[PDB]
Amino acid sequence: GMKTRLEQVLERYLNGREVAVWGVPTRRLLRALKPFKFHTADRVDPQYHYVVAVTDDDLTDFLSDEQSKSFQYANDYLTFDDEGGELPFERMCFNVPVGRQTYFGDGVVGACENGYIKSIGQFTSINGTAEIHANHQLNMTFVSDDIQNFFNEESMAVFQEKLRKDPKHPYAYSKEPMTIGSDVYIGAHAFINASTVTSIGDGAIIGSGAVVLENVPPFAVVVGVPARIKRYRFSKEMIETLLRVKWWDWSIEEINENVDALISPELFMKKYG
Amino acid sequence: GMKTRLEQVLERYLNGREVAVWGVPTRRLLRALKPFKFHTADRVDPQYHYVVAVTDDDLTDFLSDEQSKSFQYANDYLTFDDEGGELPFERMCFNVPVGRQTYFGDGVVGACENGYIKSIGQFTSINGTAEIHANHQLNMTFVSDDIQNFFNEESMAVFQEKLRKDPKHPYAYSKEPMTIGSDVYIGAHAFINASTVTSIGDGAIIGSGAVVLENVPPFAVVVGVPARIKRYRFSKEMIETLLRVKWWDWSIEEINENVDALISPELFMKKYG
Amino acid sequence: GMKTRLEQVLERYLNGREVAVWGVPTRRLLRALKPFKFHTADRVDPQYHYVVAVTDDDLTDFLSDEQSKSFQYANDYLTFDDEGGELPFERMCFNVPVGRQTYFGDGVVGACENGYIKSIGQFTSINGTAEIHANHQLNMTFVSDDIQNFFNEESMAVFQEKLRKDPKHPYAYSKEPMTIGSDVYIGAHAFINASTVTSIGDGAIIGSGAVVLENVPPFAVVVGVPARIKRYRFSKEMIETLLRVKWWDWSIEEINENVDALISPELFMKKYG
Ligand SMILES: NC[C@@H]1O[C@H](O[C@H]2[C@@H](O)[C@H](O[C@@H]3[C@@H](O)[C@H](N)C[C@H](N)[C@H]3O[C@H]3O[C@H](CN)[C@@H](O)[C@H](O)[C@H]3N)O[C@@H]2CO)[C@H](N)[C@@H](O)[C@@H]1O
Ligand SMILES: NC[C@@H]1O[C@H](O[C@H]2[C@@H](O)[C@H](O[C@@H]3[C@@H](O)[C@H](N)C[C@H](N)[C@H]3O[C@H]3O[C@H](CN)[C@@H](O)[C@H](O)[C@H]3N)O[C@@H]2CO)[C@H](N)[C@@H](O)[C@@H]1O
Ligand SMILES: NC[C@@H]1O[C@H](O[C@H]2[C@@H](O)[C@H](O[C@@H]3[C@@H](O)[C@H](N)C[C@H](N)[C@H]3O[C@H]3O[C@H](CN)[C@@H](O)[C@H](O)[C@H]3N)O[C@@H]2CO)[C@H](N)[C@@H](O)[C@@H]1O
Repeated sequence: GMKTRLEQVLERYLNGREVAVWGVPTRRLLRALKPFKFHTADRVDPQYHYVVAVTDDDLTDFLSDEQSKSFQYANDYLTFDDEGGELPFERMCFNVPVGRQTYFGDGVVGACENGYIKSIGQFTSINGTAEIHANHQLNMTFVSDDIQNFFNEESMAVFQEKLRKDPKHPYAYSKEPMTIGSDVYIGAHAFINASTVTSIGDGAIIGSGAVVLENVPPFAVVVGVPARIKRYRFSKEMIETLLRVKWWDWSIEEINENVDALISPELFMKKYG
Repeated sequence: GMKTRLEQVLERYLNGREVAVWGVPTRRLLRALKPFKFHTADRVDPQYHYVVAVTDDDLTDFLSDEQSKSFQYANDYLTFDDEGGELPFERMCFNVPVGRQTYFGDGVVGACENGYIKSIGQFTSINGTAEIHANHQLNMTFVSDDIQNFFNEESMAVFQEKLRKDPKHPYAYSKEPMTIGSDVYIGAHAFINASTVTSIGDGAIIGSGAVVLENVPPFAVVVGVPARIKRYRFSKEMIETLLRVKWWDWSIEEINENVDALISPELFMKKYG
Repeated sequence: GMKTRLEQVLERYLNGREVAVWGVPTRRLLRALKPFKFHTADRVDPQYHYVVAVTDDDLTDFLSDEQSKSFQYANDYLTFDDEGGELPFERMCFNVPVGRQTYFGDGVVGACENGYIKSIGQFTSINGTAEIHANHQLNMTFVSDDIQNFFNEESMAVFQEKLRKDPKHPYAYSKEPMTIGSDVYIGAHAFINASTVTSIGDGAIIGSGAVVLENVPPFAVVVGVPARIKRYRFSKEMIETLLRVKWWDWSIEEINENVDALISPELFMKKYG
């Protein structure tokens, strides 16, 4: 096993408090909360309770309740069914590190569990609808994957070592897990092909509906099906500066002391050129 | 707060009856039903009970039950988790008016809550899969939105007034909310860009998968990514007639007395040309 | 009524055992399990219990539990909310036969209930995100379908027989239900138009995001919006051999005795040319 998003938060911030469950629990959540005292949330006080909304619909009910004016996000509450949500600290998602202020949808965390990704960067914004799938094998008479359920030991072996010896890397085998940089935007209905992409450059923008079939260089704004660059983010000199200064690894104080360097693209250039 | 779809229906049609809950309640639903007598649905009689299916899967179970032969849609039953469903009367959806016989999916109601839309017309058919998102800011060194969580008062102010002064209207700021006309069809996997669209013309057809990036004139059938017209609905003289006669604002009696004007496009033209 | 996926499995494999419910039941599931003894799963033994995970999230919890090491898929457990999941035997899905090792998502089973499909083949792999919708009527002044809710008997009749007399087959009327062959791959965000497609050839590959608007001949690899062939699977002589040998109708013993005929495309050709 390994820790879920909620478990990681509770480790940090629960601080011996009781867990006030806001919503109908699921068996998975009840396994998580088994070591703690917990109860169906009634009257709640952040000094004594940490509130776990089960679903995002359960969260909206809580935040509409006057009782939640005192609760601070992450420190005092969290949604349980939200493994790919943003956090103010670096977290883990099935041995995939993801930085701060970084969210994604069920498709991506799904890809994380499969191991299609090695890391997601900082301040990265991925739409819920986006999907990341590998490709099936093209070298054989079949493309069905679940035919593998019918194979014995002997058929499994001969099938499983033909996949390992493949250039086009089916099922994301034989390749490095994908790497998604910081300050990336991925739009709705998008697709990144895990069998052929190894890295998405920092600050790259994927237009919505676009279908990425190969690595996107840093700051390449890409649309259309498949994905070709229509515009770059900034000048190539500005690109190479951002990759050394690494403002996304900054502290919070460094963000609020160099605000207007971030707000103005070329005001930044004077300071870190 | 403001009234949900269910609350609006119950106001109209509950008429002092008890609410028979068909399904496992959610905390959000239980907040809604708090003022009324309600119970886990067992034997139900529309003379005494109004049946609220919690989920759409709960609804199918009810409609398969022989007990539901006597219940009429809206008047006697409704799904709770169905904020974007059709209704025989004009309704509200987060201060967004939507006409009669008009449905949409979770993406659109999501856009409604954000305020990306000003109104949805009558007899409008929007696929569940469709999504409506704004664009992030392109004028800065970053595109991440949730970096805003790290800003203090002072950083928030300088960041928030640069957005207000923007031509491309990021986050749907500084622009009129979108307006969706009557008799519109939007297909599956579609996308309308809330940062750049202000109005979708009445009777416009969005082909599925199409990505609308700018206003669609009335009756423009549009496909492809992005969205360009491949065909118009009717002749331009027929277009300008429909915009004055406004058959979608008709009564029910006017629909059933002028049936074959609606069924035949050019039979309509003789009456209202 | 007709039998769901779970009911069909339980008929085959329950064998007088008790149903151990792993998760929060739904009213629909509780209707299914009404004839059997069943209980909230605690300590479970496949000799005495069949475990029904309600949701797929409930399933992952079960499979992470050490108690599930003894349970075999289908024979001893199954997800309830998974009507379009793979099975080792041919099954039914709303009078739509689907072969072995064949899965699809909520869109397709949705299309099945509508009757847009006549059969799904063997070893067919359809992404969850794929959608299958018919087209609305284009012959009239309106495209809204739910305006039909406002029609009386008389308006319904004149409206319903104009649809039956249509070349473009709106609402999948007047046409054969769609047929999906064996060994088909359909990718994410895809769309097959039920109003214009009658058959997808065996072994056809639909690239993800592609929008199929007309029949795909066997083994045509198709991408882009709309869907045009960029490559065929195998040589046209190999195509016509696979359609007679029909390896997807094989037994399991025939799969494991002719493994390397399936793994190697042209090694197959020597045996069955
Ligand atoms: N507020 C509407 C809510 O949105 C939900 O999720 C969708 C979307 O809104 C939601 O928004 C995501 C959240 O996830 C995540 N927790 C924080 C992130 N900043 C936010 O960002 C997203 O929505 C922001 C609106 N602040 C937009 O500014 C931003 O453009 C967009 N990327 O992510 C989903 C993407 O598709 C549900 N769709 C809807 O039912 C619900 O009501
Ligand atoms: N009947 C199948 C059901 O469909 C559900 O939702 C999908 C679709 O079917 C459903 O259908 C919508 C409903 O929403 C809404 N309440 C009324 C509207 N007339 C209807 O319309 C939609 O389905 C009609 C089939 N009358 C089609 O005639 C019409 O082309 C299509 N726009 O909207 C969703 C769009 O994607 C679930 N996908 C599936 O699980 C369920 O079983
Ligand atoms: N393992 C991740 C899980 O995936 C889920 O569903 C998605 C996907 O993964 C899932 O996978 C389907 C299953 O359905 C179905 N029961 C068996 C089938 N062999 C499998 O196949 C799919 O995932 C396989 C990963 N073996 C891939 O090898 C294969 O390329 C892909 N078609 O189908 C969905 C397609 O979109 C959820 N998205 C996620 O929450 C969950 O955690």
